[PDB]
Amino acid sequence: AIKRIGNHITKSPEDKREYRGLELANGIKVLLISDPTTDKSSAALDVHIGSLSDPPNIAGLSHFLEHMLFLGTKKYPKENEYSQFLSEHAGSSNAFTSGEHTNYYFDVSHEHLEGALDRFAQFFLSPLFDESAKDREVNAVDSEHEKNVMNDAWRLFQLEKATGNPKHPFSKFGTGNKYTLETRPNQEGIDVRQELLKFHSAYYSSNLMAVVVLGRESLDDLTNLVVKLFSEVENKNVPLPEFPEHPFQEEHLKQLYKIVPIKDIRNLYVTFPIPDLQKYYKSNPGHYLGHLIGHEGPGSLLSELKSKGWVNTLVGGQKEGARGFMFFIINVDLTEEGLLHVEDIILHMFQYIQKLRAEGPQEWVFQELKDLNAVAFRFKDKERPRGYTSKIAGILHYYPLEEVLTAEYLLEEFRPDLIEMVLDKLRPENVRVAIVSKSFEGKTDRTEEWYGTQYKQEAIPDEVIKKWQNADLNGKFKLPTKNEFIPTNFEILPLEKEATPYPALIKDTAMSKLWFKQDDKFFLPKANLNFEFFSPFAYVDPLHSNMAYLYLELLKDSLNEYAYAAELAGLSYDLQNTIYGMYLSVKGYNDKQPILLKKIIEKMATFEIDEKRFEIIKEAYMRSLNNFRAEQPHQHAMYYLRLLMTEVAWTKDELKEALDDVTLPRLKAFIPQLLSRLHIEALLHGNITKQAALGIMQMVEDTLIEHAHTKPLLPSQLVRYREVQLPDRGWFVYQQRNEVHNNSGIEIYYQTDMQSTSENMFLELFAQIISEPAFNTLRTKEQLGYIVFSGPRRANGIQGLRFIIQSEKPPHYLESRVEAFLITMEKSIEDMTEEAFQKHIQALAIRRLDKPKKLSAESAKYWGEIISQQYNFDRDNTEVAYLKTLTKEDIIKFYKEMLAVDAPRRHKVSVHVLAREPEVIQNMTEFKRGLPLFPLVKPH
Amino acid sequence: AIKRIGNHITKSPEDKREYRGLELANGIKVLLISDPTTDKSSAALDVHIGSLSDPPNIAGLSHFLEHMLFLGTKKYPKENEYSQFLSEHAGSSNAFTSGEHTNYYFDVSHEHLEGALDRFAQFFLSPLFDESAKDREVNAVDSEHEKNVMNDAWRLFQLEKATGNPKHPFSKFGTGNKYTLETRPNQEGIDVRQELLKFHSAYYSSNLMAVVVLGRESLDDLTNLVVKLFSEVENKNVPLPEFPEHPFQEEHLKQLYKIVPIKDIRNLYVTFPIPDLQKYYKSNPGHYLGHLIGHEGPGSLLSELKSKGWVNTLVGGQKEGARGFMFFIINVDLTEEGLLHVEDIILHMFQYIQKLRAEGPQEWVFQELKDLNAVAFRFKDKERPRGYTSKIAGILHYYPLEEVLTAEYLLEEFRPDLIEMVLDKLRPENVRVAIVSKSFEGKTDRTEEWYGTQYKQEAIPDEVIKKWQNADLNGKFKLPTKNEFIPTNFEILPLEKEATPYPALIKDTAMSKLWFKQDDKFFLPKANLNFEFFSPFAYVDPLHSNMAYLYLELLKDSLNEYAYAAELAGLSYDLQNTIYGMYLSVKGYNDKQPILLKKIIEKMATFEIDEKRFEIIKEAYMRSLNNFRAEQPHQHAMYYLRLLMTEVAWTKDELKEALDDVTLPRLKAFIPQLLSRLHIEALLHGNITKQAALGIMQMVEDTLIEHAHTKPLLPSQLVRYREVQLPDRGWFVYQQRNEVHNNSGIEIYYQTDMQSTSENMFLELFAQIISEPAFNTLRTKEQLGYIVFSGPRRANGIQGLRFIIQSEKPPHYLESRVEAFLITMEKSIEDMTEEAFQKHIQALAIRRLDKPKKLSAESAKYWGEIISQQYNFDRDNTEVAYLKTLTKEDIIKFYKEMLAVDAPRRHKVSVHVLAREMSQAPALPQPEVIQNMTEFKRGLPLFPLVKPH
Repeated sequence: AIKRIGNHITKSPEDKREYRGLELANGIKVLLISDPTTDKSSAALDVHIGSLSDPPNIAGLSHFLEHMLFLGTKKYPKENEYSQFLSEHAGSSNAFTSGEHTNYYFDVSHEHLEGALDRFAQFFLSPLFDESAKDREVNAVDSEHEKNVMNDAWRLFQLEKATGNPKHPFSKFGTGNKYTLETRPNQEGIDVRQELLKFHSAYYSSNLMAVVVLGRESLDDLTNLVVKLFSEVENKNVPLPEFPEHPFQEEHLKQLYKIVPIKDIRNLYVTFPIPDLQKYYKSNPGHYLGHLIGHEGPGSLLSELKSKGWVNTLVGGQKEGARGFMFFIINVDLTEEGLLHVEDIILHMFQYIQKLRAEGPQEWVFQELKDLNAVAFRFKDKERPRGYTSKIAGILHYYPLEEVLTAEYLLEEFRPDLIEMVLDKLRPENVRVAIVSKSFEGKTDRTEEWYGTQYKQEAIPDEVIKKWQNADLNGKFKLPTKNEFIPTNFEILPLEKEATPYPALIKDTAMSKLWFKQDDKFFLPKANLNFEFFSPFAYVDPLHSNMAYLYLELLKDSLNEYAYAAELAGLSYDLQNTIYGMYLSVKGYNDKQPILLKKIIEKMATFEIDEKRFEIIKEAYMRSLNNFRAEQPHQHAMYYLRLLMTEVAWTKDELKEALDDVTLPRLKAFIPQLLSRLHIEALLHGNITKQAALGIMQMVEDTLIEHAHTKPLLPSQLVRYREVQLPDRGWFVYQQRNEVHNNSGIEIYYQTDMQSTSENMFLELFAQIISEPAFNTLRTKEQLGYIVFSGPRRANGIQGLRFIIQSEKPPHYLESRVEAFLITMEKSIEDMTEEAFQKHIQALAIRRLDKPKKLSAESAKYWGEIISQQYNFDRDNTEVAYLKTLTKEDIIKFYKEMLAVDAPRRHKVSVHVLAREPEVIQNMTEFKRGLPLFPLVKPH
Repeated sequence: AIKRIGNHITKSPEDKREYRGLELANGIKVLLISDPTTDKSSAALDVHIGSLSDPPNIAGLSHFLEHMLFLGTKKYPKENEYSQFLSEHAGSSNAFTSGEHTNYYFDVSHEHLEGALDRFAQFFLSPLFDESAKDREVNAVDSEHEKNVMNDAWRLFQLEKATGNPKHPFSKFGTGNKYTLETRPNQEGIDVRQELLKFHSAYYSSNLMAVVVLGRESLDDLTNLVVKLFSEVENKNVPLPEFPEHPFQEEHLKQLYKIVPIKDIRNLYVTFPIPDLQKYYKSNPGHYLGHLIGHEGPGSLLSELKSKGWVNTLVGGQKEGARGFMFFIINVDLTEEGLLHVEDIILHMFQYIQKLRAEGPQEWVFQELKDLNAVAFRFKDKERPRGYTSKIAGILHYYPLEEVLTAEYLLEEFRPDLIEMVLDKLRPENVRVAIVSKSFEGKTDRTEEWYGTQYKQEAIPDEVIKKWQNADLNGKFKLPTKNEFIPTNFEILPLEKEATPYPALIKDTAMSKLWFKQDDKFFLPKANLNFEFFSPFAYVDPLHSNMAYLYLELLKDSLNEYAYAAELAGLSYDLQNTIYGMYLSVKGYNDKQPILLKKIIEKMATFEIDEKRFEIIKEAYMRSLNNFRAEQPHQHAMYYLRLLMTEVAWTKDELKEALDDVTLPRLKAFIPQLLSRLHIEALLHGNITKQAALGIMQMVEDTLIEHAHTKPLLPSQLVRYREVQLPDRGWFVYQQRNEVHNNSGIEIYYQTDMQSTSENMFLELFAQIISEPAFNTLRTKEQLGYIVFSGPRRANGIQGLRFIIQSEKPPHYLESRVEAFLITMEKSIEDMTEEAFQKHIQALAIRRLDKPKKLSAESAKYWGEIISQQYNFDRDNTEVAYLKTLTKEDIIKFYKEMLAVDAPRRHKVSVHVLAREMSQAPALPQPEVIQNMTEFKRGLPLFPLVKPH
């Protein structure tokens, strides 16, 4: 069925990838991506037969088929063979299934597309779905359900799927566990495999593909190479799975629901099933809804609710649904005092609806957000070869081949009818209410079938109905104003005399230190900024750390309602604290980061306090403190890891106790004492000059001395924390008991050495050569537990080696199998040939040598050196040049004194994180009391 | 001329030392001390021939003779044989010279009374005065005057000696330099030695001796031992040198002086030459005057002068002088407004004089302070066998044999006529004025002859004079009230079933820590108490550490006016800041330590700040911060020593700079935040029980939580500062230039080890064995300088070895000389016999083993364990048990790897202190200069701290 129809494609002229769409006569839509500049080529295939076309008795038949359609052909019937061919050419494929799609996508090393096409063609001629791949892949799907046990959003999602019409095919179960996929059909004698063959043969083989290939080959060779190759798909005219009715048919409308959550949250969830705008993608009022409903601005609803203290956060907007119907969701966070006023919150919601009803549609919002679509559509930076092709193949089904790239970022018409229409869909007739609160006890009986969440209707009384009906009024509400942060500075400045691949010290004082580099590679109008604010007062107490948290948090939170317009313009930022000081990040365009950032410095320099806001944030961090008894035991192990291996550390227990005495006058007194004398360090990167960067820095510290009279710090009180020396041979351990999880954790740590050129290679190559056999033996073969991790630990200028495994075991028993794996790797050193060595050092080589893809990525790497103050900018080529000087026999010399069991320089320490039910380590103070301390690193 | 007369002596009934006085017919006053339980016996001899009876041409002739009397006897014509015979058996003699006395004293190890005294008797028969002793001792006297150049109190002393009557023998020069000892006689052809023999023969043999022997034999055997041994002195009846005149004979009276000092001080010195009250020792009005003049009480003068902020400190009272005359001095500190209002200060002085004239004498004060000296004389602890005997032999000359122990601490009568009489003597007629300020520039022309300070007469105009006489009025002056800190608690508590030889941890909290022992040995109603207050916020920065200083300082000054009677009653204390926190000490009787200490805790818990008191203390310590550019280079070197050999250290520059921002609201806001949360560790020792100690401690910490809502500290914030590891083979050095001094300093340091039982005896034995050869060759023979010090360094639980030398040398040349001595000691390893091993470790052994001599003494040792948290109570016997286990080859192995130059364990570091403009050495390793001490220590490891015993 070799059919092709195409022409010139509107291709958003920043990309150079020339495009062409065509449709094959067996229901295969073909979009051609030609990138002769890509390192890795990619391809994607979306079948519009989704998981709504599954049989009602067997869950995840399309899910298990798109898992199983890879493995087993008449060419290659072996179990991992297709995947082993993707292990040859470095490609990491994945595929998925939705209600209206079942989608495939894959990449490849450089040009080996054909090889995967040869592995791919006999999927349509003869899919096999054999015994063993099936019986392990069902364990993979059951593990997928097992890891989605504790994700409550899928529980509530399925709760939306099941509390509609349970007869409607929307109400089916998407993934399917062990029990539904293979326990119930074969006890009913239904072969899952014959269903697979039926499903693929009738449904998949017929029609509804949407293929797209990111190839490097040409426009034409891959074209008449794959067009010709797909006539094995034969049209049978299977109809498109659509729904002519929504499952919400007034049984669950004008209804309340009360949900008991697994996580300690407070939420209210409102859903509106709404008619189709799939034909109305052109004007697309749902984008207008997402702009207007979730705006946080002058006279907005969230501004008043923060001013009323009822709402912490919200999200709302259009949720897509079936071909016929669509959804409209509202998901808000709840405070304490929202509980008596829940209905009043809903009243304010109807007030905002009436505010939109009062002023009707708006046109300058439509044209302005259209222009924002224009700007963001042009200034698309790059594209991932994975995921992008799966997305545009997702919309290749619904959109013409020239409209796939102008997907939603261009708007033709203005539809005040549709906007008023969905406002007519926002009425008390149309409301669904789902309340998320922990307090629901003994009262929510009706339990979910698959996962088990529990709810109750408690239909709305008439007082609230009539209050919903009559009260369509205005309160605070105003329409929001135009943003002011729109840039015009898009002009790339050519590189000057500062022609460096690494940021140079353009300014150093005793107050500041300023490193700078322009965008050599990426050539973007944006710029990224990193800031170190050093302070003595940071980790003096639990109290001061609490004051750092609360201060920075409520501080950033204050001008956040103003910041919504800043993030609305495309300018992101970060405020962070450290044990050493404060961290500031500024990312975005060149426009008003001086103006706005100066306004930020002036804001946090001279700042005021609300009384009850202070109490809520106080309680909130108190909540996070009480929360700290309940998290995942690997986080618990990393907490002890970074606890013991620093110089001083305040525990979360005494942090929890210390909030009994944190008063507002004490903080408010501390702040100018804090700000009186401190150090600032800054990294600047992007489309600017050096002298303008000097003027911005001069602005910033001028502002600082102007408001709070910042003085520099003494280079004897410019300190870092060291790391604990051990007596070179001991293996010490202790235990900690978990409360929540029945699994036990454990972590083993190695004091190797500073980051020298030798030790980086030693540790990286030894870790990577024990990385994949650990995956093969320990997790795959030994099946100890799902959370098994190994690897490095770079801290305080000292390398380290760490291992994270949680399971329910005796910990010394678990250590015994760890040591068994250590002996296995120990002999596997001696089992290394030259070839294993060479392929591994090539693996390490490509692991190390990889260009950045973002200014923030390389700024994060450089900043990661700056926080260690090392500046060894060409450690990459130095260490790689060193890497070729290593042998296998070298690492025995690394193994024997440092790593072996008889090793005299073995620096080994373990920590047990026991389930819910050497020498011991009783006192961490007495631990550090008679141990030496490491020296620090000479900075390059 | 052996004459003896004695009986029972009033012996202050706590002592058991049996006594006997007698006077020999050759003019020798004899006091017999019989203590058969004393470890060391001693003896002392004072001669009333002083340095005022010297010939007018040679200064310090009796001084040079009493240095030279030691060297040379007809039995032993060798130079040091007396002194070396006291170097054999641990007897440490010394002698001194005064205008009216020349005094000799020695001691002996146990039994050497006859030995040393037989070496001492020959001195009367045959002193030799040979060439070499003469020519080295004149350099010793001139170097003694040269090191006494810069002592400003002797400069002002000699300025008092010279600005009086220049005809009176008070105007002579007491010590005598090289110039007067051997430059003026030989250019006049006068033999110094024939003067010595003339002086010794004519003056000494006659009379005026006052001998005393602390012996351990009996009252009678030692008596007819020494009375047989001393008849060799034969009387010649030289009359008693007395002066019928005072030296201030209206030439320099009612006169001013403006003195330029060597140190940056501000002082005013007022002197009243007054007639003799030595005949009035029975009633002794002068002690009552010194009590009244310098009293700090309600309506007192000092209360107002502090209240005016003009006087930082003062001292006044009677100064003793010659036999004929005596002095009365007033020495006060000066502030900024004190500089303009000196005359008003004099007005305040005459106002207090008018208060004394207004109310006249007082009797209840006389009876009260007399009873205080009665009790204080009644209850005495113990004595040093050296120095005490020289003192009572000083007054054995002037008092009968039963009054030498009731010397001045018992008073018969009240003499208001004497009080009024000296009150008539204290008038503007009798005023001498000496102003000390270094701000006197271009105005003080008349330079001192010997020392070189410069002064000006600046005769007072008549307006101030007439203002001095007429203005004798009273303002807000009151007599001070009766004390309440007088104890009747004198009852020795019998020891209970809780019988410990070491203080036990009787109370432990996360708030407190309490150690306690009762007085086993001393049986005194007194008690001594030591306290550390640990705090995190003390050493965070220079700023708040300065604020802790100023706080504790102005705090202690506040309740000082109250504390004056307590310390006057016998209740002493200490407040002191540390890098960690505050240090508290409570010492005295058992009477009111809860009451007074409770009032102290309430005082420093709830304390307020005055603005101008703050300004004065702020400026004063501000002057102390740039004062540190001016001290001695060895002290400067020890500053760098404690700078570098701690974990963190703030320099004087950044400490000086940190007072630029100290406002009173920042300070007073910080202090209760500072004092919000802290820990206490405490040693209590003396006449008390355990439960009452628990109640006192409970009272204190309860009071603390009552005032400032104190909660205990976290055991993760119980920290110490560590000590820096070296790279185990390196030797680094750097230099610092002293601005003022032309001398160079140096200090060399060795990181040995922690205090293990082996290393203590290693370092003690090696330290003692290098003491005498370094003293023999480097300071004595090579004549490097006066600053030649060595010894241990126990810090941060780490032992250490240090050498402190400040001399005028190139520092690497001085290093070369040091290393030459190190090679000399290296050779002296193999030169040690077994006998020089055993006698030396026995010397160390008796050096180590000793009972304490004060309840405070052992408290300082125990507290020195407590600050190191060690508590190894029997570390001494443990170290002795190791001390018996050592060989010669042990110290070779200690030498080779740790001490030698070919050593893989070299922890050697030196520090140069340069001069103002700054015999065989091998190839030393290259050091590195230390530009940034933080970046120096950046690649240095750190020591562990000690697991506490």
